[PDB]
Amino acid sequence: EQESVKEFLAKAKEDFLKKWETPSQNTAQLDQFDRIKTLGTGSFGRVMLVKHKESGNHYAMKILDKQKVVKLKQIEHTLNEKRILQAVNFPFLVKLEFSFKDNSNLYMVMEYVAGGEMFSHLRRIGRFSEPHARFYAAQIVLTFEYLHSLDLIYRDLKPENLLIDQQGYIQVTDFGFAKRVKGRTWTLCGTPEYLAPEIILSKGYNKAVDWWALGVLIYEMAAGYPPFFADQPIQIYEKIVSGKVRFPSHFSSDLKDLLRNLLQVDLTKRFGNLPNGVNDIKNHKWFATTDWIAIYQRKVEAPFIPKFKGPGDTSNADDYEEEEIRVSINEKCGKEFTEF
Amino acid sequence: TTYADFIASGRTGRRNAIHD
Ligand SMILES: Nc1ncnc2c1ncn2[C@@H]1O[C@H](COP(=O)(O)OP(=O)(O)O)[C@@H](O)[C@H]1O
Repeated sequence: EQESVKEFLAKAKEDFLKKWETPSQNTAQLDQFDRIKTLGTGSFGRVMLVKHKESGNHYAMKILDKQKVVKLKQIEHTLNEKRILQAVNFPFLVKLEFSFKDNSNLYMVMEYVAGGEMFSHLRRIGRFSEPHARFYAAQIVLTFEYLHSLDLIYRDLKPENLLIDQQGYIQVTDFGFAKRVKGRTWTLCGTPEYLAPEIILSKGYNKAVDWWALGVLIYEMAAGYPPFFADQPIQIYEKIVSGKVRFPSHFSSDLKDLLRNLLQVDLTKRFGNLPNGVNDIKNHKWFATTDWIAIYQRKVEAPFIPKFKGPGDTSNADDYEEEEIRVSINEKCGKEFTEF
Repeated sequence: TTYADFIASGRTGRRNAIHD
């Protein structure tokens, strides 16, 4: 019975691996697209909603300036993003439709999800009911079990990176810091409020930090605010290490117990790491109502169904200065991204 | 109230990953 899931990952790891050892590469070109708007603009990031020319399909094209990625020492990570991204496949994993590059940029043509960054919707609602926090949570539990099975580590779990597709389910994005390792790593990456203590103290860490961020995420969904916060990141890091949590009057004694384990400084006791595995999470009382297979198939009534105004410029979001994307007449950083 | 203190702060908008 549970051999289904035991026999599922196998099939998926084989599927994953084959793609990870023989990456897909340069599978479309800029000109085969028409830029529609700029959905964001980062220090090196950038997401320009586009429409595929030959088919009228819309994609969220992510554009990374080559020279910046390097300056920010994000080469390995940027390559980690593409490589892991073209191999994985999961219901809650935004699909990278196309990839390619030119003289000045690297392009990752992501699937466009017209639902709504869970952030805005969360800050708008204030906080999600436990039942609802559970709904999204569950999907994360599963998506990690998928990722982790492939020796993958997300490292950037937070509402922001969670999109709510039209059916009301989640699609994870932003794999900038995802990496495939079996030992333990050391880079300092993630978002202040979601960093496990072993990252802050830079001890060296594993997939355990992902189960920590879940706690933080679950807590921030149910509370309405992160379990650890302040003005400057230096402080955040402090509140975290001291490791003392306080729950809201309205938290079920069941949420707190679960959260008391996810947000656990002690690696030998925290859920997700221990021998029994993801079942100390999956089998917790707070997840009693949850039917794990119901969700994978997505046969569950979503709590919130975004009023999406169809494909493209539905409505709202926010406007940025439509910066042109230039392609130098010279190739920039050839050897570096050769495998991109 | 913890909620207001949160709201009063500046880390209530879209947060940026660290890696400068
Ligand atoms: N595949 C996608 N479909 C729809 N919207 C997306 C997609 N990818 C990114 N976005 C939107 O574009 C924005 C890009 O801004 P950005 O700061 O780069 O996000 P982040 O750095 O958190 O990954 C996101 O906040 C989100 O609203």
